[PDB]
Amino acid sequence: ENEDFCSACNQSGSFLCCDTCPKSFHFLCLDPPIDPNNLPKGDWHCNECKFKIFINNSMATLKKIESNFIKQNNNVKIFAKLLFNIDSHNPKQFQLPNYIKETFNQDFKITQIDENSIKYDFFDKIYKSKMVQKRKLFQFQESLIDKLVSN
Amino acid sequence: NYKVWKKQRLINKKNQLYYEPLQKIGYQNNGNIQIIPTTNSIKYDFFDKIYKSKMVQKRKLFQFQESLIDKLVS
Amino acid sequence: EFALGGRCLAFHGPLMYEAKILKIWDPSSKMYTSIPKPQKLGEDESIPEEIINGKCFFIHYQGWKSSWDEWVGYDRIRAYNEENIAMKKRLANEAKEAKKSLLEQQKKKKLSLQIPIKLKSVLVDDWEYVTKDKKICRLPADVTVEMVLNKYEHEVSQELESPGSQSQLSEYCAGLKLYFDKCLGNMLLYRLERLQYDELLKKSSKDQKPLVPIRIYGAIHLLRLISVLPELISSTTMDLQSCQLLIKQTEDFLVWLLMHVDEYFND
Amino acid sequence: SLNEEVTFFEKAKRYIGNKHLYTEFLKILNLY
Ligand SMILES: [Zn+2]
Ligand SMILES: [Zn+2]
Repeated sequence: ENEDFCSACNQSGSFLCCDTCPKSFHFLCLDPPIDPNNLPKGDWHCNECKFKIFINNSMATLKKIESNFIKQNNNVKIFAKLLFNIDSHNPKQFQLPNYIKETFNQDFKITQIDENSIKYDFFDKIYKSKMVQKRKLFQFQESLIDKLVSN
Repeated sequence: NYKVWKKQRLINKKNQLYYEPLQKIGYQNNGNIQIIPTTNSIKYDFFDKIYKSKMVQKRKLFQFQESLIDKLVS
Repeated sequence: EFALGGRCLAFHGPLMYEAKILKIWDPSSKMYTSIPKPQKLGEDESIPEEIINGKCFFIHYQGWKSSWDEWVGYDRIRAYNEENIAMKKRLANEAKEAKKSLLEQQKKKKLSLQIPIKLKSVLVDDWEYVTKDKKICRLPADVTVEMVLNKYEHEVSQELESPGSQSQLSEYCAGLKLYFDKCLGNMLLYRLERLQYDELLKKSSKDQKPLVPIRIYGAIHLLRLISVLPELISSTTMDLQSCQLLIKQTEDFLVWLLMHVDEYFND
Repeated sequence: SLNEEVTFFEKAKRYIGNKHLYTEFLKILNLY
């Protein structure tokens, strides 16, 4: 029901005991700096607890709203999966990475592609092919010019 | 020699997984794809993306021909 | 405190023992005072070098002979006060529990980022300034990541050739900006910065404009986001090719930073 | 010059007619 140490900042201090998860946080070790003596009245669901009761601990609706969320922001599309984990993330102190501290149904998966991506890929690859053949022709012309000059 | 490619056979719905790429551009799919419907900003996004690229190309054209005529004087 | 001839309690293995302070050593003068008058170390007298840089005391254990007399530093010596006497009682109780465990056991016996060294050095010096020092970054944090990503696009896109690759460049810039905004409050914060973030969010509500961490924060917290990115990406289900695209954009953004580190990382 | 380059794809889609033939056309352009 409580933790002796803050699971976010990793030192002991004033805590807020969550209902389900035994981890507790400081008054600043939260996405928002909850103002002490001014904490909203209620059960005090944390971010993990609000993520579980938002999805009602069922996988199908959570994948469907995850796909809906990715559908909304296609401009940040490669990071769109990484925007989701954040919601289910309890903010914590920045612990350094370890290297920083120093000095089968999946085989036949059908790709779901769109028209605009096909357009971008076709344009990209034709421009690549056209200018690699153009630049190699220019390089061969320069090499032949140098060969005729040296001879 | 040569290389061959065959499209994957159709698989029943209980054993066939359709997955949507996160990477939009340059995703090496095996040629086995599915087209999803496209859902105004994207239209103008394509217009500037060709402008910039073609501009860069001109510049790439203009940076190498000057080296060619400056080689003939030597 | 510590006095010549006074009581003291000292370490000896894991336990506390009472002792007399016969000599007081000063590391700066290479000298000690004694009781029956400053003097240096004698021919046969020496102090271990682990403590000789700190203030040492030659001590004599009570109830034990002069062969046990030794030099101890502040690590091994404490003043004779009620706190030290109480923790001496506590460690005596620990030794009693160890003896009881001895009795019990005998009676049972009877029965993919590879960043170069300069980014590592600037990140660990920021770590030293943020942990061992109270000093934090400036309020507007000077050049925001706005600037970095913006120009970075204005140079790389004019170096990039395909329209497809420039789409990935703009896509990676926008995603990095939005991830910075939506993840600075989640991981990219240290001590003495939570209060700064609280001040920022109370200041943002005063002028009715919504808060935003891209422009506010500097480019060094962006590099912090790139540092946490490899461990953060592999936590959940992510592709192979999308992962390779992400580390490739990571690496060429990092080398573009390495072109002019001194623009954003000069003290 | 630029306008035809950006307008080529959806004018090709308009000329194709049926959406299944355009789907196979995009499949061709992807396979290339
Ligand atoms: Zn804390
Ligand atoms: Zn909770």
